[PDB]
Amino acid sequence: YVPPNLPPDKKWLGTPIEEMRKMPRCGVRLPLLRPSASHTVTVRVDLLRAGEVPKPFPTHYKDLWDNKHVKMPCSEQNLYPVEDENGERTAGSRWELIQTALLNKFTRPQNLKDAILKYNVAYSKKWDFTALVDFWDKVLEEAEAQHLYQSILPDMVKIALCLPNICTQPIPLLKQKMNHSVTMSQEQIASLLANAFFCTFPRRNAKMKSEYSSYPDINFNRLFEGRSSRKPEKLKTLFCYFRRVTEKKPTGLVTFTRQSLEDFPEWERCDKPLTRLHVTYEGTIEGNGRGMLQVDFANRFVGGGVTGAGLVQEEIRFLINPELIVSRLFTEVLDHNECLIITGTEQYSEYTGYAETYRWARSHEDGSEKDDWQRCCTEIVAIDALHFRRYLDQFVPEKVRRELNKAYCGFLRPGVPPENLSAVATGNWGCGAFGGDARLKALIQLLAAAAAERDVVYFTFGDSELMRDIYSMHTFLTERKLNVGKVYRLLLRYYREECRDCSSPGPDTKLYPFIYHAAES
Repeated sequence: YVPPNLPPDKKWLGTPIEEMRKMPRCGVRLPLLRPSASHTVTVRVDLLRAGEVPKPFPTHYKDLWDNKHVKMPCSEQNLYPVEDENGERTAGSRWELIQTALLNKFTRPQNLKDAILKYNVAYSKKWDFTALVDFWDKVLEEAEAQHLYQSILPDMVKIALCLPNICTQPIPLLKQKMNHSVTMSQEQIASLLANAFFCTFPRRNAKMKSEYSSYPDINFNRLFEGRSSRKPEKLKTLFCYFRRVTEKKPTGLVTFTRQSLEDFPEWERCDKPLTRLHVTYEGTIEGNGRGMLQVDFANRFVGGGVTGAGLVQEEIRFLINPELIVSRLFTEVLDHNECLIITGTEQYSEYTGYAETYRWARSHEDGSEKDDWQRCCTEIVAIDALHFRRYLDQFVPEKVRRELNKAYCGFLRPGVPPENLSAVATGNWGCGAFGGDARLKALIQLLAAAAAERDVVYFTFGDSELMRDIYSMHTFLTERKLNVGKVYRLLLRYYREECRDCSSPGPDTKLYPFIYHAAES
């Protein structure tokens, strides 16, 4: 069996993208937004109005300093050692110290370093600021620098110092195994992120031991270090966002949901049929996948190295939709059965290149519509693929199954009828440094989608051969009426027949050809 010839000029194959479901059109009427045991809501839902800045709930700051909530910089329990008249330790208020540190004229990058180190004195000989100096004094020309230190920086200080008036409700940690959502305003996120820039979140810096070993970095200190040339583009991207939100308060909401399933399908017996596919070697997940469930190829620590060195797919997404960064404040490292679903973030920047060639291009005007909770209609899911030391490891049935389950967790929305579900916009999940096979991972995601009753739009980013191969295989299987179980069975056969007893870097026969021979013969 050779697959037939397909049109050579054609940029996309399969179901016309016009026919895939997308939000807001496909969505279920949203119920009244309200708090519950499973949903923390940090705003006044009764006052929500398109184009008006949401009001915080409750009205006045309420603090929790414990192991279940974010430890806020503005807590009365955020303390530091002060010397009294005999040189003995008294406890002073770190928030008061932060305020007086940050309320100073920065005319010089050393002024900003000096401020940040006042309430971080333990890191005065650990945190390097070379990349900040470089950005400020060498990358930016004099006019940009001037605007940075007399307008943007002072306005970032202001929203950062208003944290207690803006984020008045404690934020719960989204811990491993929790099925829980937090919805908060874009304005709240701006204040949180301004605090992250100034490295204000307490207890999130220790290496040698911390309560937060299990969480991603949130403070931005590592953005300022090193002799990297990418770092200035990261800063430009983040300052594009900071300029925009300080010049004009954003008005939307954003929902962060951690989802765990304890019981997954017995894939061998799964009778669900394959769903629709649109596959193209042109277009972007964020651009052409507007209104669809957009996959973020995530590190189990969500955002990866975005607050430090790291600029591949996840990091780039967290920089252009920077409100995603705030997930790092409260999202515990993801276990195999978990994902994080973020709804409402907005794209503030456009960019070109990737990793070492990445550059900020320009400001982006997100033209999304907003749902009935005034979230931008942009849903992103962080699902982390496995890292394979050796190519063949990924065909082991337990690894195939782990990837199926992870993707299925990302895609499933329990309760919601499949007709109110948007298509998934994805691509080569885990196929760069993580060693994954594009053709296997394409098929795993197709099976995951099918079991979750969703269509798929798959972007191959310039690989037309991969486009055609993926299209050919989906059509072969659908034409022959092979449900998810039959396909998973063939993946197992490939392993047993071609991988299990193979002493070689690769096997003698590739997966897709094996499937064609096996299924038809």
